[PDB]
Amino acid sequence: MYAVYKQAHPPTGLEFSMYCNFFNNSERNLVVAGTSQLYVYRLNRREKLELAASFSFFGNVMSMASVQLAGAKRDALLLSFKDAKLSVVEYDPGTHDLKTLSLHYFEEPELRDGFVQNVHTPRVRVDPDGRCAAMLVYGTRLVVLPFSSFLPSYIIDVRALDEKLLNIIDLQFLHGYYEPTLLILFEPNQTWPGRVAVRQDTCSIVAISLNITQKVHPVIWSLTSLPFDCTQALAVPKPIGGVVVFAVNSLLYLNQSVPPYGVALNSLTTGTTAFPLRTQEGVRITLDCAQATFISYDKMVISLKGGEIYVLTLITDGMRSVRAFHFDKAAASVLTTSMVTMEPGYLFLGSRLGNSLLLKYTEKATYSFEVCDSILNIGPCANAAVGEPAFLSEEFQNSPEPDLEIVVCSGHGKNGALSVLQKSIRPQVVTTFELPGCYDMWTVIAPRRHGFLILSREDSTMILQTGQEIMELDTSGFATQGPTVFAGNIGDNRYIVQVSPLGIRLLEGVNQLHFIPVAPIVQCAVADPYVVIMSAEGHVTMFLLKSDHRLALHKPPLHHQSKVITLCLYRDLSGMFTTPTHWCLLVRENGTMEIYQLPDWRLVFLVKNFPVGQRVLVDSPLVKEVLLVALGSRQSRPYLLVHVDQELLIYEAFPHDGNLKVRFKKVPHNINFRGRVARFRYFEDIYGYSGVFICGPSPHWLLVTGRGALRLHPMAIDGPVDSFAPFHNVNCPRGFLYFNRQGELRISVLPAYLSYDAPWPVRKIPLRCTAHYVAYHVESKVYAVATSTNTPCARIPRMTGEEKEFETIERDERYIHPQQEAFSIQLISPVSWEAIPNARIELQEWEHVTCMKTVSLRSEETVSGLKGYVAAGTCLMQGEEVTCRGRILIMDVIEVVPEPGQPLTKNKFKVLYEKEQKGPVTALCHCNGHLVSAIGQKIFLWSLRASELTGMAFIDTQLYIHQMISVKNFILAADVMKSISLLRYQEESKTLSLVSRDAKPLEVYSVDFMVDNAQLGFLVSDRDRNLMVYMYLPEAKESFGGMRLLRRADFHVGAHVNTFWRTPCRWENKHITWFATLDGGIGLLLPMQEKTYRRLLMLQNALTTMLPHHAGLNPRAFRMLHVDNAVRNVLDGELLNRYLYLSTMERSELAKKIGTTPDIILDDLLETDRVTAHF
Amino acid sequence: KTIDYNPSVIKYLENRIWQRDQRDMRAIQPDAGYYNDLVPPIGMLNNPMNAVTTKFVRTSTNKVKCPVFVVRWTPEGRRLVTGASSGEFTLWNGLTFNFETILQAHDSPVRAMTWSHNDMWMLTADHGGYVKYWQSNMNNVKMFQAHKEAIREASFSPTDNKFATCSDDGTVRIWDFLRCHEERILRGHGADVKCVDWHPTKGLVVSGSKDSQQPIKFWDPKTGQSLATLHAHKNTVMEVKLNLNGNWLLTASRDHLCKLFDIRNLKEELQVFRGHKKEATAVAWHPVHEGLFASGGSDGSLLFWHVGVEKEVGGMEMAHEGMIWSLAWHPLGHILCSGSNDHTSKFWTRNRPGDKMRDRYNL
Repeated sequence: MYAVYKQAHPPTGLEFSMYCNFFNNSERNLVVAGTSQLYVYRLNRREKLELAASFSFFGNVMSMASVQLAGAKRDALLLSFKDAKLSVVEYDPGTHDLKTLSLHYFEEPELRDGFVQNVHTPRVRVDPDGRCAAMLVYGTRLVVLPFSSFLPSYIIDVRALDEKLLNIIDLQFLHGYYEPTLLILFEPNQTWPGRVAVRQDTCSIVAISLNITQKVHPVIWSLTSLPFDCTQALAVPKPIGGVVVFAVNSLLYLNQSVPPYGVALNSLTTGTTAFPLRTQEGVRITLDCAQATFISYDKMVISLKGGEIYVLTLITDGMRSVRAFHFDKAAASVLTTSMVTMEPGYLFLGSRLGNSLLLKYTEKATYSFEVCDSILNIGPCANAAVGEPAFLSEEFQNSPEPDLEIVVCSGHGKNGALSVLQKSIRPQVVTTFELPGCYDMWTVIAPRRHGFLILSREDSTMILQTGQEIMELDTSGFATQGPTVFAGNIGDNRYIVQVSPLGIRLLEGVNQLHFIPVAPIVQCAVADPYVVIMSAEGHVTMFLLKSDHRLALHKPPLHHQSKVITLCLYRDLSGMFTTPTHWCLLVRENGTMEIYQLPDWRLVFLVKNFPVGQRVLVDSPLVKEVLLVALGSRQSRPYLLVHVDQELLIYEAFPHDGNLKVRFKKVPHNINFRGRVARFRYFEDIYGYSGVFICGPSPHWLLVTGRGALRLHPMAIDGPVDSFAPFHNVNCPRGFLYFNRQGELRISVLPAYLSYDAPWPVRKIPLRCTAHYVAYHVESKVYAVATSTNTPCARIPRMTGEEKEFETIERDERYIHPQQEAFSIQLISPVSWEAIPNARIELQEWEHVTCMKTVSLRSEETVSGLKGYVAAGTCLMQGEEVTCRGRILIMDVIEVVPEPGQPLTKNKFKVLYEKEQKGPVTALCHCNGHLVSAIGQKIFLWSLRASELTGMAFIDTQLYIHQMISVKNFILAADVMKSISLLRYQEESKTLSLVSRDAKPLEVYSVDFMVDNAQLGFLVSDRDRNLMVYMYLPEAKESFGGMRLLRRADFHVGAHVNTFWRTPCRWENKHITWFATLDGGIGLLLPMQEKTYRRLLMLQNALTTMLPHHAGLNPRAFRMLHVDNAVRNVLDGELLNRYLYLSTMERSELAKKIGTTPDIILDDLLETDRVTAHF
Repeated sequence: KTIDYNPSVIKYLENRIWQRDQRDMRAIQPDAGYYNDLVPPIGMLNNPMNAVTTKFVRTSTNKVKCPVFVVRWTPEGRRLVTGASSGEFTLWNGLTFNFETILQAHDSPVRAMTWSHNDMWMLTADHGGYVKYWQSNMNNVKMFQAHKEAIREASFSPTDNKFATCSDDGTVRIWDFLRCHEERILRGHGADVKCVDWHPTKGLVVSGSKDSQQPIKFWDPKTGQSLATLHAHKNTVMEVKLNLNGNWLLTASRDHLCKLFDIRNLKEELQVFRGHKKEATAVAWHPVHEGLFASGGSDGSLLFWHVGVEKEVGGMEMAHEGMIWSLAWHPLGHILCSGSNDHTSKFWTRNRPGDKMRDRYNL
């Protein structure tokens, strides 16, 4: 009933891309966009696309274009959304968010022409000259936007124009053309590939000339005779003009004065196309899903299907006409969904499936390709299984929670891969100790490798020597007669400085250089040849290296209006602080922040209310700790990390015009909090990674690589962490070093198999073949993966009534072959993720795997009930004229003696059962040791004997059951169209029954079980980007008696869902039902009580109205059921997360408008973040 | 022979994953080697002609050779039941069309036949006036008499509670389901009424006629009030159907025409459908492709239409012998059936890629 949907992984996989101004007219930016999320990329020089701004939308971007308005200093964006929504937005300076200029709601019942079901996506096009912009609405209406700086739009009825266009394969604006001429591909008589005897070819082109002022539309240059299968059209640029029209088999160039020139590509235009086509020599290929763009003029780079890249050269004569075409075979790449030229020589290849990457091309007319840094992508997650990691250390083995990570079949085709995803970092502990009484810690470098480990007790000071064998130091140096507040290197890892409350001891090694005595000290900062020392009463003293190496006192000239609470120091290796330069940060107790220039001592930056959390700061309670650090390539972008009233809130920095030309922007979180010890501990080069470790009740690794993307990684194993230090040794590599709450020092190294640059730490495992399914086998601890391969088809099965007869395909040598898929079942080892050799079940010639699950049949061999087999249902696709029959394949992993030299070969499949069934096998399950198979319209529940399956009980179900699950003798089933038939198997009598079903027809991807204390929900994802929970309620009267199900919660997720997990709680008995969305991300459903629900439903109705959302959108109407009667009961936890982002000056205003204190809602929201910290 | 929908759906489920839309789909290329790449309707949703069936499969004929009137699919698609003039239900198989069984239902020619919204019941009428309920295992359930004159068309409410039977005495009587109770009679129609369709949401009853003065009457099920009169044809509206979306009224009459009507706007008129050289007497909408429908004829013409195109998409002239009474698509839109006016019944499935249409039909 009552639940909440949270997003754990942000969705990856880019659909759209362009190269326009975003920040300023001076530089250019790659602007890519995926499912409801916008990314802006700069480019540093190897070249590595650096992230600059990431933006989260409450919609599903359906088109994107950019046109630069006159007078503006930037370039706007035109974001097309679902159910006809255009939104002109711009980047904003000042506040770093992106501003919204215009909204245009075009959803009208009289525009859809009676068509309820919307098939066509809205398409935005803009002029090359930047005169007007156009949107194709619903496949019929054209909206024209003339170029406050806007002009009011007008809708063109296309079927009211000439020639009765009636369709829209593609539409572009042409070049030249003082009036903004719009070209339109269409089909007046639409036809279908596979029916070409009665409709040979019908595609046409109308180039319409738009008058803005007169609002009349004359048709010029109609063609009418194009081939039947034309995909996208491309506007040829200005010095040549015209248009190239990609067909599936042919390629055309079209111009208004030149006669039509068109060539065929593969010999398939024999009996289908009567358009006059030549024969392109050399070339042999098909353009059916191709993405292409122009290098400056007369050169076009085409990314085909199969990832292959060609460079088409338009051979130009003296008349600026086209003689012929030239095709060359350049390097192959990722299966793209986009294509963009960047400046001169750089190409971007945006792809949903596969890693979208950056190319470099130079001449060699003929080009060669070099691959720059790619963007990591979790692709279309088809099936994913929850497994257990292998090398978790023995120090952490006694943790009470389960320790588990997920394995995701991502990508498709040549980019097919397994993705091993994981939340919080599990460190490898190589050496542990027990050192009681000491709480602070430091590691300094004494002459790369860390020399001294310095511990501060309450009474004395421990010093440890590192090296070959780490051992406690006994000699003079650091004063062990008291505690030490902080110890750090000065200079460049040459001279060591510690500070006790009494004085500031220098040190060069084993020998103290000199001593300088200074209210009790609390903290000091010694970063970058300047040492600033602060006592408890608010006194501040500064030191400095003076080589003649002796530090002199230079107390800052300050006029204290209130007491200084905390400090920080920072300098600019690659700095934006303009007006290596040193900066002092100082926070007073009145509530202000004051950034100081450090060699002199003048006020540069001033915030009136530094506590609270105001979202964007500008110049002119009880702050604990404040740290400015730089993170990224060459220490480029700085971050402000503060500690205010048990609440972490961190700030970025961005340039904005005698003061600092910077302002600070707040970024969201998932982290919560519940002498002076430092909690914000900056580390450089731990496993090559620079960043911050954040100590507290929930530790979090803060990482920024050269990508520039902020990465927060928790660490939930081994409890809360008191202190931390970077550590580099001989027997320990580049690593780290922390205390436990129970007082155990742990030498540690990060595990090397993961990659922490991604939002979750993930190891991407390339298969170079399409991963369909994956199944963790609990016994013997391996993964079973069904994969494919693309082989050319050569035979055609026929059914003559007596036997099967294959027909050999015999065509010309200039002919492309159809794709036959041969499936095989891999076996992946979690120890090292290489596939296990000599363990592969290869299927038949035409056979396709429809399902793989880990099915626990019952056996009298084990002392438990179950064994946990791997069962695969699979059938043969040989065309519609051949009867489809299937085969149930039950496999078990058996440990054998290993082959010498190969320790991974101890595991191997043994097939218990392989028999061809009577019909197709579509889905498999398990019910108390019974295998539940769905053949045709029947759902047999087999039973496993010694060697064979024996049937017990079936029913007659609906059309094509493709998903089934079951929980304690109750099966749920999922049709393509009838969507639900939940079953029940009585034990004693061998009978299976139908309890209830969804009476409405509905498309279904996959099903799940929402679990509460007593309420068992039936979660369904449904092809329309929704989620819905059906319950079986016989006492209710709006359902019929025990026959009809009722949906109780409706929620429009942005993306498709195939996978479903259940994890326990950490919420007496309610399971979290996880899912990984098909457009990249991973989501949650957490059931709640009604009392906690309606305090937050009053919050969401306040958060929807009173906040300026991105692209002027409605967060309510986006999360309303379908399309884009509804019974909504799922909260938007991505909108409730913007309650945490508000300042607690503004947090209390919404709490008074809904009638509570802000401290209750923070108790309500942060329990959701605490219990969902699995994986 | 066979037409198995299983390799199309599995190819759709493997293409379900990595396809964002239909604009991402790899195009089926017209050769006999691209047979695996066919997906059903619901997959290749735009490009509605798809599934415009004109490939012949089999002519399912009985031994007794009686002319058939109503043919409808079982809603799980397992089997075609067929109503003939001798009151016999001949159940035809759904993939290998050979034979399943012959019932004997009525003592009259079987006129109307409809299945429930769920898989539970099947309403069947006859030329005598009796209305029987039928379980999914084809067991006879309680019977009664609805009309004194032959019942020509039936159809029930958007729930299993209430049906309406129209007959040749001119009355459209609205019935309860469980109690078999005659709720009220819809009189004032002018002459004998031959078609009735309930609205899928709003609760309307739209009736045709043979009378030219009152050809189409919108009715109310809750009251007895005639909602709106809509004279639209010259003579004898044969069939009246409604989309599953509920916006459109499609009408077939004896004046060689089919007309679309918007029930929200009865003053104006949407497009008309010529080309039937004889009367159009069997209109049947397509279940998954809203805005296209099949249309039969009395000379045997089979024509396929689409909303927005002035001409027809494609079809068959003088192919099917005799009349055509009724058509029923499979719950997946791949195969179509028809009740011929002779003593046969022909099955039509979409054209394969790469074949040349050189047979007796089409070309």
